[PDB]
Amino acid sequence: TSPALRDVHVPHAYPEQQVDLGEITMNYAEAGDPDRPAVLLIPEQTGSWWSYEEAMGLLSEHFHVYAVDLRGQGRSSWTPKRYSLDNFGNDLVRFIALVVKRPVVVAGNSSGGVLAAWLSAYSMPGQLRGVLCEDPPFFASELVPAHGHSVRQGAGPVFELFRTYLGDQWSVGDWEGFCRAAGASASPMARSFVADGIPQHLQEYDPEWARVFYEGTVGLSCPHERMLGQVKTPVLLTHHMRGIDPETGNLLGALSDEQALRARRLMDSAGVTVDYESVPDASYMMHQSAPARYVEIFTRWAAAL
Amino acid sequence: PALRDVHVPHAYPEQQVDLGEITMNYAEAGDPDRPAVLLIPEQTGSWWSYEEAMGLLSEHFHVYAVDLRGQGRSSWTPKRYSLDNFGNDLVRFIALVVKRPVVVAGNSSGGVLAAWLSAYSMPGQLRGVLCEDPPFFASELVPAHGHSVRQGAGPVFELFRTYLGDQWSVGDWEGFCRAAGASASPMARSFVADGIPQHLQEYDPEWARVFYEGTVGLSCPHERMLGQVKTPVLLTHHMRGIDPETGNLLGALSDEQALRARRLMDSAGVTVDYESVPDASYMMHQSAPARYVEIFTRWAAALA
Amino acid sequence: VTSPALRDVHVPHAYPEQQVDLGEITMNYAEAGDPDRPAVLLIPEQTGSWWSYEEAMGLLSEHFHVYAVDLRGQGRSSWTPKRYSLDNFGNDLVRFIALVVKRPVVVAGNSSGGVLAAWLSAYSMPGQLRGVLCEDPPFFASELVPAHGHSVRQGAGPVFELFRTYLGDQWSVGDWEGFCRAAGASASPMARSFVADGIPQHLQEYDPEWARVFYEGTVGLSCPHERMLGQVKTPVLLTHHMRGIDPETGNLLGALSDEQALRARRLMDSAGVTVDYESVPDASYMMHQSAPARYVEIFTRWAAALAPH
Amino acid sequence: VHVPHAYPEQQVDLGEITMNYAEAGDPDRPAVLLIPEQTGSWWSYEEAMGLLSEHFHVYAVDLRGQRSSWTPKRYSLDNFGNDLVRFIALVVKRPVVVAGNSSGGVLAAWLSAYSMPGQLRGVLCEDPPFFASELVPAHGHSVRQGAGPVFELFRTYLGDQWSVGDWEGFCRAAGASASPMARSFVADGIPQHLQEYDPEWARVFYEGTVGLSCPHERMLGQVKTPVLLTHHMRGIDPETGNLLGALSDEQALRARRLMDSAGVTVDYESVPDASYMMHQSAPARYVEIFTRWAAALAP
Ligand SMILES: C[C@@H](O)CCCC(=O)CCC/C=C/c1cc(O)cc(O)c1C(=O)O
Ligand SMILES: C[C@@H](O)CCCC(=O)CCC/C=C/c1cc(O)cc(O)c1C(=O)O
Ligand SMILES: C[C@@H](O)CCCC(=O)CCC/C=C/c1cc(O)cc(O)c1C(=O)O
Ligand SMILES: C[C@@H](O)CCCC(=O)CCC/C=C/c1cc(O)cc(O)c1C(=O)O
Repeated sequence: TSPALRDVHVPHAYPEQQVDLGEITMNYAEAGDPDRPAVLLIPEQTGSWWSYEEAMGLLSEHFHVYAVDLRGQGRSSWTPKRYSLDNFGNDLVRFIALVVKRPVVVAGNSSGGVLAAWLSAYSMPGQLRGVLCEDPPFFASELVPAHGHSVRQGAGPVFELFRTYLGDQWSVGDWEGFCRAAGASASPMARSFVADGIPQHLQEYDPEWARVFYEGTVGLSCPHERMLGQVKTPVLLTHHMRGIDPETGNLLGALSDEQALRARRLMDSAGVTVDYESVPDASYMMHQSAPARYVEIFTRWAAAL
Repeated sequence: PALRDVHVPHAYPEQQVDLGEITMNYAEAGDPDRPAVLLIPEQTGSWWSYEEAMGLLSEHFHVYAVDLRGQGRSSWTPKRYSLDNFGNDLVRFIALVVKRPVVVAGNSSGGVLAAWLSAYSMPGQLRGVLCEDPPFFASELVPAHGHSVRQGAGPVFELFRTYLGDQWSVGDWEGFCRAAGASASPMARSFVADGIPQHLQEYDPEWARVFYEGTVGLSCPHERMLGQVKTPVLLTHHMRGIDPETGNLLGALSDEQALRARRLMDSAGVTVDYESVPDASYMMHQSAPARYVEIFTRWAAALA
Repeated sequence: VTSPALRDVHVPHAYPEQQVDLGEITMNYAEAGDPDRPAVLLIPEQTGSWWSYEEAMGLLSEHFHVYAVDLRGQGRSSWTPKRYSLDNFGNDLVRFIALVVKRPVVVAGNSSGGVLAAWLSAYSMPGQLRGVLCEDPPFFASELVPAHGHSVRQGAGPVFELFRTYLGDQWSVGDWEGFCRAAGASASPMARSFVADGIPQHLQEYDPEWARVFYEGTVGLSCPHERMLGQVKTPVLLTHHMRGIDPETGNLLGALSDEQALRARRLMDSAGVTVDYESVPDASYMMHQSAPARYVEIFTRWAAALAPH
Repeated sequence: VHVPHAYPEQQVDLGEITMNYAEAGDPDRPAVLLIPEQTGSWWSYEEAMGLLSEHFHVYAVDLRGQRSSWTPKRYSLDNFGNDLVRFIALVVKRPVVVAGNSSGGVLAAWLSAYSMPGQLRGVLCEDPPFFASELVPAHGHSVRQGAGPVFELFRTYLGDQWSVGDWEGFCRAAGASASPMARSFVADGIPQHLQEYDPEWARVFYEGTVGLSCPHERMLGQVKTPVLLTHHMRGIDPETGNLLGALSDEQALRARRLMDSAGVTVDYESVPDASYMMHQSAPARYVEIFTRWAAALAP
C-alpha cells in the first residue's frame, strides 16, 4: 500500500464525478432525483465523500444529494502549502455555483461542520437554505480559541503523530513508527488507529491536513468567533459524545459543553434560528455509525426551514 | 477615518454589490458591448486611484474599478485580510457583476492579486492579466527569492501598524509623521504631511499589519501561485534599486525577483510579456495615465 | 505622553537603589537586612518594580538578607528591545545571584515573577537555590498554547492587547487617552482597573514590549511550562489567591485555575521535590503589597521548614 | 553511539544540562574555548586541539543537543549562549579566547555581546552565518535561501531526537536536492557526528524559533570584545539564486558595520578557497590564523 502514489481507491455504490473549480479538481458523487431539494455533504477530516455512502441512499428518497472530496482528500487535488479554511470554503462555494446551481442545505461532520458554518456566514448570497453542523469542533480545532480547550488539548495529539510519521503527501509514510507512537499515546483517539493495515479512508488522506491544524495555520485568517457571529442561515448544531480525560485533562469528543454554549450564543446574536440536538451517546461520525438516526434528525430539521 | 464618514464624490457614480461576507463598492465606465476590464488598486488605494485611466480606457473597454475589502466603501473585515480572501472576493465580483470574461490589471498588491486570479480564478473567468509593478516575493515575509518585506516596504507597514492601527483604532497621525520623518525608508518619509491623504483616510491599516506580520500570504506562497498562472501575463517593472545606507530594496521588486517570477510563470506555460520602465513611479496608471493605457491597450489588443 | 518613553520618571523610595552590570544589561535593585542572615530574592509581578515589595522588605529584613530586583524592561534596569523571553529574564537572575548575592537564596516571585521563580528552581546553576515561593503564578494561563486549561488570550491577554496597541514598545505610542477609552469598553476587570488616577508610577517604569511578547506567545516559546515544572529541583510553595470564571466571557479571573494548579503540582511532584500548596481565595494577586503581614507570615512559616530537619 | 577519541572526556553539571567536553594543554597558559559547527561534537576540533595545546589551555565542548544533554523544546541561541556562560564560570574560571565555527561562531559573537562582564578577551567567528541563519534577517539571504533546504530534510526524515530515523528517505531526498550541502550528506551509513546530533536543532533553525528573541543585528551591534571574522567559500547558485557558504559578502559588510558601531576592533580575513570547517580540513592553516590574531590581544 502506497498512499503517496494515490493509487489506493476502491469501488463505491455511486459513480464518481469530477469538476474543475479552477485551482483544483474536486471529486464528488451524486444521488437522488434532480427535481428534489439539493443537499451538500462535507466529510470529516480524513473522510472522503463515501463517508456518507449509506446515508446518501436514505437521503436520496427526499433530496438531490451531493457528497464531495475536499482538496487534500479522496480523488480531489492535493495542494501543498494551500490548506486553509478559506480555501476549503471557497472551493465549496464554487462547487455550489458550478455544479449544484441552486440553493442547498449543507451538512458537514466535524471539520466539515466547521466548513458548513463557514458557508452559512461566508458563501455567496442565497447559495444556502440552512446548515447542519454534525459534532463540529468549534474553538476546539483552533490553536488559539476564544473559548475553552485548544486543539493541542483535543485532537492535536493525533495530528502531531500524523505530521511526524505520515508527513505531507505521505512523504514519510512510516506506518510502523506511527503505530508504535500511537499505542503509547495518552490520547484514546490516537491509540484507536493502531492496526496492521492502513484504514482505507486514511489511505486517501493528505496528512498536511494534520500539520495545518496542529500548527494553527489552517484557520489563522478565519477565527471561529467572527465566523459564528456572522452566520446568515438557520443552523442545526448536533453535539455527540464529549468528556474530559482525568489522566490528562484533555477534551474527549469534538467540543465541550462550554464551547457549544458560546458558539450558540454567537450564532444567536447573528439573528438566525439555531437548533441544538444533544446526542451524548453517539460517536462523532453518526452519519456513518448510525445512518438512519442521522437521517432522521436531518430530515426533521430540514422540513421546517 | 475610524468612523468611515470621510468619503467624497468622484467623476463616476459608485455602485455596491453584496458578495456574501462583504459589500464591494465599485465604479463603472464605458460601453457594455466592449471587452470587460477589471482594475485592482494598490494598497491604500481606492477604486478612484484609476479615475483618469478609466476615462481613457472607456473608449475601448467596459471598465470596472473596485474597492477591495478594508478600503474605500467596501466592508472592513477585522482578522480576515488574506490574499485568498481578497482573491475570492474578486472571483465573486466577476461572477456576479461582470458576468463575462475579463482582462485584469492590478497595481502592486493589486498586481499580486491579478496573478492570483490568473492561477486561481474559476475556469474561463480571465483572458489575461497586467501586473503593474507587482511586489512578487518582496511583499512576503519569507520569500523563496530575494528581499523580504522587512527589507522593502516593511518599514512603512510597521509605522502604519503602530501609529494608525487596526481600523484606525490608534489614529496618531502626529506620531506617525514624527516617526516617518526619521525613517531610513524614503517611501516612509514621503507620507509626512499636515493632513491625512484622502485615499489613506479610506484605508484599514490592518492591511499593513498582515503584510508586516507575514499572515496575509501564509497559505498562499508566491512561488506556487506564479507557477500555476493560466492566462497571458504582462509584467511591468518600474523604478527599483538598492539603498546604500541600508541595503534595502527601493521599488516593488528587484531584478532578481522579477527574473525568478518570470521563470515560474513561463514554466506554467503561459506567455509572459515583460515591460521594464525604470523611470516610472510605482503607480504609473496615476502618474502617467496615457503611457499606462498605451501599454495596456497595445497588449490587450493582441489577446485571443 | 512622552515621559515614559524618555525613561525620566523614576522617584525615591524607602531604600537606596544599587546597580550591577550583568553583561547585556544593568540590573537595578534594593537591599535590606543583615548579610549574616539567609538570603532572599524577590521578583516582582509584570509592570511591577522592585519597590512593589517595599513594605514586605521591611518585615522580612528582620530575619533575612533581602534583595528585590527590577527585571529587564522594568524600573531602572535596561530596556532591551526584541530580547524579552523567559530564558533571558531567568538567566539575568542567575547572573544576579552569581555576581551580587554570592550565596544560596530563597526566591519568591509574584505572578510572572513566580513563573520565573519556578524557572530558577529548574534551570538555575547548581546549588544557587534552597527553595522557591511562587505567589499566585500564571502557570499555563500566561502561555499562548498551554498544555492545560485557559490560555493567556482567555486571561490577562485582553490587558496585554491594550498595552501593546495603545502604549507600545518602549512607550513609543503613549496614547493613554486611547488606552482608557478602549479599557473602559473591555470585559476584563483588570483592564478597567488601570484607568483611574492617571498612569500609575509602576506602569510608567514598564516597557510595554513585555505585554507584546506575552500576548504574541513569543516570551515562552522556547520554554514550555510543562517541561519547566517537571524539572524543578528545589522545594516549591505555590500560593493560590483569588480565581474564578467570568460568566459573560468564560475567561479566567485571577492567575490560574484550580485545574491548572492541580496539573502544575502533579508535574512538580513527579520531579521529586517537596511541593506545598496554600489556597488563599480571598486575597488579591499581589498579597505581598495588599496584605504584607499575611504574605510575610506565609513566607516565613514555609522558609523555616526549609531548614534541614 | 559514542566512541573513544584522542582526549579524555569530562562532564560538568550546568544546572539544566550536563555538558561534555575535552581539555588539553598546560593549565597555566591562556584559556581557549572551541565551539563546533551545527551537527559537530567537540572532537570536530581534535586535530586543531593538538596544535593549539602547545601554547594554550584548550577546551572543546559539546553543546546541548549534541554527550551533552538533549533538551526537547529548549533549543535557542540564548539557551546555547547561557550554557557557555555557565561553562566559563564553572569550569574555565578565567578569561577566555573563544573560537566558533558557523553556528558556533554565531554563538561566539553572542558571547562577545552577552556574556558576563570580562569573561572574554576576544572571539574568532569562523565562517559565521550572520543573517543567513535567520528566518527574517535584517540583511540579505534568509535561512530558507541558504542552509534551510538541509534543515528541512533533517526535520522531516530524521525528526526531533531521531524519532523518525528514516535515514533512507533522507538520503533519497538529499541526493535529489538542488542544495550541494544536502547532497553531500548521502551515505549508506550515518556519519558518527550526525549520530550524536539532535535534529530538533534543524527544526528550530528552519522554523525561525532558535533566534526569535535574539535578532542578529542587535547582537552584532552590542559586541564588547575584539572580533576576528573569517569568511570562507561563498557564492550564488545560478539555478536557484540561493546562497552557497555561510554568509554573503553583503551580509559580511553589514555585520562588520554593526560591530564597528558597537565600538570594538574588528578584523576580517577572506579565505574564499577554504571549506567552512577549516579547523578540520586545514588545521595548520586555521591554527596559524588563530595564533597570530590571539597573540595581538592584550595579555
Ligand atoms: C484524525 C481525526 O480523526 C482526529 C479527530 C477525530 C477525533 O478526535 C474524535 C472526536 C471528534 C473530533 C473531531 C475533529 C477535531 C478537530 O480538532 C479537527 C477535526 O478535523 C476533527 C474532525 O474529525 O474532523
Ligand atoms: C504605499 C505603501 O503603503 C505601500 C508600499 C509602497 C512602496 O513601497 C512603493 C514601492 C512599490 C511597492 C509597493 C508595495 C510593496 C509591498 O510589499 C506591498 C504592497 O501592497 C505594495 C503596494 O504598494 O501595494
Ligand atoms: C497587571 C497586568 O499587566 C497583567 C494582568 C494581571 C492580572 O490579570 C491579575 C490577575 C493575576 C494574573 C497575573 C498575570 C497573568 C499573566 O498571564 C501574566 C502575568 O505577567 C501576570 C502577572 O501579573 O505577572
Ligand atoms: C546541517 C549543516 O550542514 C549546516 C549546513 C552547512 C553549510 O551549509 C556549509 C557551511 C555554510 C553554512 C553553515 C550554517 C548555516 C546555517 O544557516 C546554520 C548553521 O548552523 C550552519 C552551520 O554549519 O553551523
